[PDB]
Amino acid sequence: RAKWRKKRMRRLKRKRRKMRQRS
Amino acid sequence: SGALDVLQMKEEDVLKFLAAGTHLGGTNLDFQMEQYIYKRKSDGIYIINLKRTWEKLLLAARAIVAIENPADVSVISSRNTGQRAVLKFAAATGATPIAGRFTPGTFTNQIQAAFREPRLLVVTDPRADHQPLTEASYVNLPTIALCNTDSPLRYVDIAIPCNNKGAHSVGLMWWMLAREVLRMRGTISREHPWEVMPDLYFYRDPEE
Amino acid sequence: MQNDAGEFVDLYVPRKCSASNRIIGAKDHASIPMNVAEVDKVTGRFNGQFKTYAICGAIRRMGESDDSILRLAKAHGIVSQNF
Amino acid sequence: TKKRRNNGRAKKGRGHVQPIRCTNCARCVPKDKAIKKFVIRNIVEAAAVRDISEASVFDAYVLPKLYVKLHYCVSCAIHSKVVRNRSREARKDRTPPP
Amino acid sequence: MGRVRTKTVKKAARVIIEKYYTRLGNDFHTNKRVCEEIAIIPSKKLRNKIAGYVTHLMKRIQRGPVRGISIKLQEEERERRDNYVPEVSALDQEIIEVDPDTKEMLKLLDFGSLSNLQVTQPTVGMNFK
Amino acid sequence: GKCRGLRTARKLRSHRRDQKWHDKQYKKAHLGTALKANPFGGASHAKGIVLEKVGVEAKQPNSAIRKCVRV
Amino acid sequence: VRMNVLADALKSINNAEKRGKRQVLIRPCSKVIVRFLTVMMKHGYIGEFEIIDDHRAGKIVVNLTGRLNKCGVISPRFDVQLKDLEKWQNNLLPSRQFGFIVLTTSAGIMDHEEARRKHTGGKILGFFF
Amino acid sequence: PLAKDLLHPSPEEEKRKHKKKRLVQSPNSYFMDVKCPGCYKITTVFSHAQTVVLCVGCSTVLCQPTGGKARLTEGCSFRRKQH
Amino acid sequence: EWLPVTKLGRLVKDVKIKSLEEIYLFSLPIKESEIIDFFLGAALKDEVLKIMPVQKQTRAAQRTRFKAFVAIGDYNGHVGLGVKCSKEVATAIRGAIILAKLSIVPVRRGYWGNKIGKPHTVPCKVTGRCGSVLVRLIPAPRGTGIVSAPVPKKLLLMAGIDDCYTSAWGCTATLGNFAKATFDAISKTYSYLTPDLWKETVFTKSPYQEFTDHLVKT
RNA sequence: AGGUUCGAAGACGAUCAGAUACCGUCGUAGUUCCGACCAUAAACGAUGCCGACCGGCGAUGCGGCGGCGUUAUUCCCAUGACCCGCCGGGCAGCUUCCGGGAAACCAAAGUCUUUGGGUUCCGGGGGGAGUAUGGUUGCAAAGCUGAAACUUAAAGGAAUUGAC
RNA sequence: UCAAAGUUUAGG
Ligand SMILES: [Mg+2]
Ligand SMILES: [Mg+2]
Ligand SMILES: [Mg+2]
Ligand SMILES: [Mg+2]
Ligand SMILES: [Mg+2]
Ligand SMILES: [Mg+2]
Repeated sequence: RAKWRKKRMRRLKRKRRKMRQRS
Repeated sequence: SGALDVLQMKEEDVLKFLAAGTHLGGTNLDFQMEQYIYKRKSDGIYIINLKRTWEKLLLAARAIVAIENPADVSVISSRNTGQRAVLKFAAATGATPIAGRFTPGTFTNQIQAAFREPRLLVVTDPRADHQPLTEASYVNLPTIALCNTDSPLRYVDIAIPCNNKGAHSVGLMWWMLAREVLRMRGTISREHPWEVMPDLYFYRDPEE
Repeated sequence: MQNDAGEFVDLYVPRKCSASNRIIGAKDHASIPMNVAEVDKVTGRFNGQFKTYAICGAIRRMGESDDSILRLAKAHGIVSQNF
Repeated sequence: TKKRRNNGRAKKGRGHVQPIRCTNCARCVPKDKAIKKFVIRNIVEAAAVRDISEASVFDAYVLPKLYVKLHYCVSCAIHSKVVRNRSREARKDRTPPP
Repeated sequence: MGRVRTKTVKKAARVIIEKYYTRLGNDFHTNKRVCEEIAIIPSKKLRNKIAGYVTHLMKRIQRGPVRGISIKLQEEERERRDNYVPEVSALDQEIIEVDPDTKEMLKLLDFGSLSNLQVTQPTVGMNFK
Repeated sequence: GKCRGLRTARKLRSHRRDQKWHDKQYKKAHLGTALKANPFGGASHAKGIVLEKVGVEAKQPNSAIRKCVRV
Repeated sequence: VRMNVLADALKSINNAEKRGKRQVLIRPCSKVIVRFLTVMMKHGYIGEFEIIDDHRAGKIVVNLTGRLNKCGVISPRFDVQLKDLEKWQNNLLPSRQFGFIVLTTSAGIMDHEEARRKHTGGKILGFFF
Repeated sequence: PLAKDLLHPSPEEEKRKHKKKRLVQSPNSYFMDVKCPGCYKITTVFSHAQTVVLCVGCSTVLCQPTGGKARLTEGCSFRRKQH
Repeated sequence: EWLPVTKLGRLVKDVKIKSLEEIYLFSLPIKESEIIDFFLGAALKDEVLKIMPVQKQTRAAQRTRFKAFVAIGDYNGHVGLGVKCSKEVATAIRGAIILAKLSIVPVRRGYWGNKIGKPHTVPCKVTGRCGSVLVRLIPAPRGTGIVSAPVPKKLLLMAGIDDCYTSAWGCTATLGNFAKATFDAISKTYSYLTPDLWKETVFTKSPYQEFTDHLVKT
């Protein structure tokens, strides 16, 4: 579902923000 | 029409119109018919310029007269006022009637049993007699029609402003159209009256 | 229709609505040429010759034919001053 | 495709309406949407009406009537058959049944 | 719970009665034998069935006319009873009733004949919304 | 609608300019991108040395091995 | 807003001709309008009109005759250089036989044919056929 | 329909138009020469007064100016006849 | 043998109407396919543009029936474009030919600039469209030929239009709609009201009037 | 600051093969008020804004104008509530071969190959992707801007017959 | 005046 794929993507972006802030 | 001297109003004709009440039209005025109206009274009933009625009635005659074989003026009533009048008109005039339940495509289908290809139609109430009117636009068929205030003037080439609602006025109009197609051309004086009674043409709502 | 020589051409010359100069087509099957009879004057009584008017298929279906016809008559002195 | 000119929701000149909780599902609905029966109804009904007429003290007496405005949501309205479906033509007839 | 007559009966019955109305009557077995002579009906069952409906229309006819049939005497009777002419109603004695709006109508066309003028009716409010 | 008037030229010609990028074939041919991704550095052919014969397997509706060469 | 007057006038008379009118009333008026309409008259496309003076902009009522197919207007008023006029009339009129391109000039408002005669380019305005 | 004398419209169908949409934009209004009962000075009021019109002697009030035409004070007759 | 079951047809059979130009003039519909074949005996040739096979789904597999786009024309002022659908293609084609015949129409033709000889191209730039596919014809000078797509080229030839520049837009690929568009274009070639017309008409009798004494057949 | 109700989270009860769900019982944040952020929604008429023209019909909301009769109030006046009109501009409706449209439909989505009133924003097979990347805004959640390699012959709309 | 009912060759 589109809406949930957005949530998926916004959570995964959130994980990427978090990985990169380790450097 | 040329209400010029011979074929003018006269008192006796107007008094018949008034009795039938062909002047006393309806409540719903269509913007095409505005042309043919004096006023609206109290309550809400329009009144129909009886001169204007005459003129249009005369025109229709000159169209039916120009039809060189009378039998190829078709004449139609779908309603149960005109069915008798259109039949008596056709007898008087020498026309061909189509009284009642007009079969879709009498003017189309080469194939059909009841195939006819007339040069003119003469409708009663164009609101009800609507299938033939539309078929009169697949064949190149001009038209006469006894129109009330409401009656919309789709396809009708020459409208006669009447009280097509009341059976009396309907009958009266048919009998008038007969007189003048007879008088123009045929075996009637104009100075003398006509042997035929207008009561002949009226619909009989089961009485006896 | 004529070519530069003055010699006419073109396999016919269409009718053209009396009420709109609008050329009535080869296959406009809702058209009308309407003959309206004249009279002798002294007696009424249909007098041989006609008055004719063609109308385009469009005008009819527009619902404007009877007014237009009524207007054409009263130009040509068939009808007599409705007012 | 757009099923209805209306959008089944007689709005037009507003751009917001107060909701209504449906009197069955408890669903939320726009007020301008939502099927609405008003039900006046004799309290006692056909069965016992004569039994109670007999055994009322007050002579003659006109009973009462029970007055309820429902608010059926679409889902529930169709289920309970307050409103059936219709053919594309018969959809455009906003007179009530008699 | 079953026996309707087919179109292949109904038609034959109708067409028989049009022509031989006179021969046919109310009793069944009488016209059952009439059906044999005037019509080459193949099966005896079909004959028997046509006749049976033929009675049934005879019964109907003997009590006003039927829609889908042309009896010659009834049509002649219809012609006599729709070419009636009384002493006339479109004259409407002396004194035809008229409104001031239909009076002035006549003044525009120049008239002043025997016709009573009367209105009162204040614009009521026509139908209800 | 369109800018249409008479001293517009700039708006007109600049709007076209900005949009041309939304074309697919044009962005291919104007962002260097694809010439970078070309093994054949914008070239009609390329000489190269074979380093393994590799069977490729065809896409479903056809079944067949396609015998390619790793260059 | 009411940005170009000519362009709505011609559009008004083209809409009228389309629905089969006999006369048509174009509201804000101008020299240019009256000069354009007169050009259309000189080649028999529209009949004799008249220009009602209110003590303001003015109005104009124009009697048609169903000869006028389309009467349009080219915004912007591009500046045609007589060389370029051939191209225009190729991609603007329907044929090399009838139709006109009315362009205003030093010499005055006129159709292209008068401008070619007078050997005078100038700004385009519109076209009719 | 299909034919209307736009330049010669009848007065029954010019009064039933808007003050701007008439062939020549006119006004719908008038000045009136208001009498009143006691003070003999005849004022000259405008139909749509908007001011509360006090007399020339300044005893009475003539018009209570509403939204539309102004409301004249009971016994206060008046005449259009001008222009 | 032809037993005409129309009024018009009876006249044509009695050699009363001398040309189908007379039938066109009064917009009297040609109903009977014999009239047209009689008047255009020879010259009239039928070219089957395409046979599109349609189909539609039954519980029992699918019904498939064919559709024959026939054009017809004298290469000399008259063209038709009949369509007919039948369960077997020859029947569709026979019916298609008859339907083309019933809708042949008189194409106007024009000159380009200098108005000399016989008209060869189209009059004004007429167009005609149908269901997306728009066809624009453009009058073109002598010896150009018909600069056009296959379908119109075949119909325009049949009309008898030696020279024409053409445009189209839309799903030209729908052969039927593309033929039907090109047909509407050359239909309109007469109904463009040029100054060449403008002259106030005459008005004549129409065969139904003229021969009403013959039609009451004696 | 407040916390009745409901109620994400959570906890049990059920239902189910499983149910971390739908049903039931609780219940935190929130749900409310005040004071600061946030700037997005199917924020939809999925329809930019101003300007013109182009068919009917009845209705309704505001203002104005005109009209015979009602209710009345008290005896007229002023009324206000009805009644029948017209005007201006509102929300909408039905209606038609206006004319469009791939259509469903739209008096606008019309006046477009007979193409030009003005002007803004904006799209260019489907995916990758509103991703990465920088820049920027935010306390944050996020927002604005915004690619590419690589992939792929279709994806999509409307409508028809079937089957379900 | 609403229990539960998931799936369906690679082999044309
Ligand atoms: Mg909203
Ligand atoms: Mg729960
Ligand atoms: Mg958004
Ligand atoms: Mg659009
Ligand atoms: Mg364009
Ligand atoms: Mg893309």
